[PDB]
Amino acid sequence: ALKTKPRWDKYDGYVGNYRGVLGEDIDLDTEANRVLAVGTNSNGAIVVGAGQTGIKGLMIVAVGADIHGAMLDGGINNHAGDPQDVGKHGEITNFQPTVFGRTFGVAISATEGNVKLAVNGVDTGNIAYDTSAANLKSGIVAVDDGFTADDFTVTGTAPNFTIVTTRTDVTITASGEGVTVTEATSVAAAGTNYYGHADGTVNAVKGSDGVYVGHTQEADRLIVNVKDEED
Amino acid sequence: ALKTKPRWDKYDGYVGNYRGVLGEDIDLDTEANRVLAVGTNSNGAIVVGAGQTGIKGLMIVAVGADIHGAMLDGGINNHAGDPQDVGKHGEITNFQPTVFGRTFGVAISATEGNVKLAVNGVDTGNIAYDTSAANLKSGIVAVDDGFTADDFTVTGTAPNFTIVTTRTDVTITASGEGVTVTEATSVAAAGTNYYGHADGTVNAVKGSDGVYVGHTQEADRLIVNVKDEED
Amino acid sequence: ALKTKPRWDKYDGYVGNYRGVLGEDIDLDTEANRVLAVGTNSNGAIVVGAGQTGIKGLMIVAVGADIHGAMLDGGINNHAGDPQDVGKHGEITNFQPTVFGRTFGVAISATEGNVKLAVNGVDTGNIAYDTSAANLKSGIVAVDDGFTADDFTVTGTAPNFTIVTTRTDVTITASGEGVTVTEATSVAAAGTNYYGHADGTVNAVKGSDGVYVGHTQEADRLIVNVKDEED
Amino acid sequence: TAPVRQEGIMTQGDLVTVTSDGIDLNALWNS
Repeated sequence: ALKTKPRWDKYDGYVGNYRGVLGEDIDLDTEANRVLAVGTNSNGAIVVGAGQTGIKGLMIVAVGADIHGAMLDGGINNHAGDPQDVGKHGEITNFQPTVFGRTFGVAISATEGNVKLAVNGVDTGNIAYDTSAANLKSGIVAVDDGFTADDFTVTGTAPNFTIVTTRTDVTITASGEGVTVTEATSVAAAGTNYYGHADGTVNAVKGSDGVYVGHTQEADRLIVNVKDEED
Repeated sequence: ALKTKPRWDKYDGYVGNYRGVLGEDIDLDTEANRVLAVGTNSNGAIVVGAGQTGIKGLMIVAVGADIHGAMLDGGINNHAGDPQDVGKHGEITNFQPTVFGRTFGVAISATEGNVKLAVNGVDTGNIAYDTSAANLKSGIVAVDDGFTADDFTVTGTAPNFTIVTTRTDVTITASGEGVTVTEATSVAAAGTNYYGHADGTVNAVKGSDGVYVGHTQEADRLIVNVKDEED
Repeated sequence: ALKTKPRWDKYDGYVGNYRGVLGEDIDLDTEANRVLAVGTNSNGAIVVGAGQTGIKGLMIVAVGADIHGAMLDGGINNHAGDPQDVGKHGEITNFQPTVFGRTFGVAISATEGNVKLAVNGVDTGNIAYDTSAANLKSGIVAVDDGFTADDFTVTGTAPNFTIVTTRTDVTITASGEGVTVTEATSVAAAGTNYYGHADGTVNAVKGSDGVYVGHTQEADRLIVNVKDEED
Repeated sequence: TAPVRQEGIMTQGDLVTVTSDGIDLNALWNS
């Protein structure tokens, strides 16, 4: 079939790889069949992203799709109060960096005047050269669509702008001359360290909040060795 | 039984959990049936608290009480040179924090220069808005009970103080009006990070010496993942 | 069963009720199980609304839904080049007026001061107390959603207006005091003349383009007598 | 067959069963 899904390859269960119960419902369309960084909240309960404790493990919510790719909500491992296994020590095969939403690198080559971006295939109107980050954000969210001041973050005030988007269904692309846009894709890299984040995302970048979760070997595999978050 | 005791629920014995020998006698009344933070001394031997290496694991010295509630000293797992098992990875059930000795918060409520504590059931003499580390300490130990200026440590300012004792039998109480005494208490919290200390104690507070040993899931269960102390 | 679909109750087929072929696909979400005013295009083909010939008949595209209310696209009577039946003389039972999009009657009720309207629960900000139809329309499309300048039509004077939307997802309401909005629902009326329009809609109103199709008797049963459109 | 390789522990949701529209997918492995 066209796709492979991240799975535990080795997981023992007697070694501080722990059972718990979810504190919240898993969002199947965004979070099923993915490598989630997890913590625990002020109850005894597993949460996606940092809880009260910070990041304590990795979790894969291995639900099943039909032949048309739909997932059943009647499952027993998805809802608040369902039991779920969490790992600190093991191996994940068919590994993928886990990310929510979209991000775009914008490089502007117009030396003066104005350029146009196309947010969701329709134009911003004029964005000037050397705009402030807030003015570029304004010129994006000013487009006549459903995407607001909070569907977006914008940064990188030099000609190198960076756009970050909470939702999956927005594409940002070039339209006027003197502007270039690249979607900043993410894929597993061989021989690379991976990091949990307070969001629950898992990727090759330790920012300000990243917790070391493991390292790859060959790109399709991750050797899990979580250095538990602490105060 | 009237009360529950800490135990390893999961412990494998390969994967970093290790046999050693005790370097010192375990004090059964103070240190048996409790979660101890351990290191290793300048020999091959397990010690309670930080040895030469710092904290390297958790240990539970499991000892039976007889039908009268008394522990037998003729055991084979608790003297110097006896073997013991140290966990870095696992789960402990019926978990609770480990503290040694007693501590009493004292607060004086009356403005008058006259209040009476009682030490182990006999009155201490007249106390005022005393200097803690001298006048309140001397006022405590100036009793013919056979306790002395080494059994106690006294700290804090004129309206509030703490008495700390290494001994478990010495017991502070209010006796006169104008003063209140609370013995401090410690209990497990759900979803909380736990730390070992150079003293061998295990609690939710990372001081200047705290070494991360695990996190609680539900409050009765500790997930153990000792991030070994290092130079 | 929850709903009744419109159907031919009497249709003879030798009396100038005629077979044709569709010239365009029928939109199953919008045009199946409805009473369509049809014409002929410049080929031999049936089209919804006024083709070349004007309105020449009524058509019902009967399609079965599944147990979940979804219609199959693989049908034999829906696509361009499929055969279909068109009526001039007969009866339609379970009759309903056939409308596309939505319509909203709007009235101001303030003495003075700007008023606020919502589109799918999202506010316009301010509409002028003496607003023109154009400034009401611009204030409506200025809302931060996908709906554009061509999705809306507006007519009226400052004390009272009608908003008409071509798509059926857009909902107009009043956000606060000083203005009121009502959705102008269409339903079968007894003893009423019906009129096919150039869009393919049937309703009780003769506009500038209405061509008579029938009259309702008791409201559920249109008596069909198409007075064909002419040049 | 395609060069696609699932690995790891087979779990619920890696199951193949008769579909809701009655296709016995477990008959099709030898195809």
